[PDB]
Amino acid sequence: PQITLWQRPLVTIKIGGQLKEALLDTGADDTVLEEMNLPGRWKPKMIGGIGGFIKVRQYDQILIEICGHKAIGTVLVGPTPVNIIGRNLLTQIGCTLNF
Amino acid sequence: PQITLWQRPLVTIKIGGQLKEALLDTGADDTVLEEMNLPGRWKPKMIGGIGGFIKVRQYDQILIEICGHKAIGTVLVGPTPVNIIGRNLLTQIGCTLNF
Ligand SMILES: CC(C)CN(C[C@@H](O)[C@H](Cc1cc(F)cc(F)c1)NC(=O)O[C@H]1[C@H]2CO[C@H]3OC[C@@H]1[C@H]3C2)S(=O)(=O)c1ccc2nc(NC(C)C)oc2c1
Repeated sequence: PQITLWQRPLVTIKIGGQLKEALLDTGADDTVLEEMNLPGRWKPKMIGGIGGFIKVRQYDQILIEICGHKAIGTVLVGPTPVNIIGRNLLTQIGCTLNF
Repeated sequence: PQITLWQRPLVTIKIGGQLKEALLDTGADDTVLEEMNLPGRWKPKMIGGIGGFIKVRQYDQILIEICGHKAIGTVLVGPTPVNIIGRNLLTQIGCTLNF
């Protein structure tokens, strides 16, 4: 699809057998999801944003369906206020900005 | 232009007579710039993001040139780690996501 930006660019994702909404976020390098149950091993990480830093769990080679498109990559899980799809996954679904 | 997302979507802006780089950020509702000298009245505001909240100065009807396109709107100035162009200005320059 083409998505205009009059409203937040929210999409449906499926990850770890669960359905969620997430924000298509060109300002995010990495993908950050709110606390959820994901299987397997993970590595501690801290990431920074507008108000300071959070500790996240890093999960690698995680399958995610983003608006009907499949991608595999790194997902960070932790206290983000909103689920964020970052450029690591936006590049895999062929997402571009146009003006 | 069309912009792919293999690198951060940085653009040149001109604001308050000054040249800066800023991130085209679909995950940002509002436009947040690092401390800079802007003329005129402003209103205190606090905004939230991944790591907590910052206090910003809100400036209204501010002219900004974003990659050659002119827009007028609200700009928040404060301790953001990076200059962010949010949807309030992305809608004015006709910016869309496509996949
Ligand atoms: C500051 C930006 C450069 C990076 N951020 C992405 C930005 O799009 C971020 C996404 C976001 C986070 C959040 F907690 C709540 C939201 F509603 C929206 N937006 C953001 O700070 O915007 C703030 C401000 C903008 O106006 C309004 O719209 C949303 C609120 C609010 C104030 S980030 O902090 O969430 C972020 C996300 C993914 C990242 N991956 C990394 N990876 C490496 C570099 C560590 O860093 C990340 C940093």
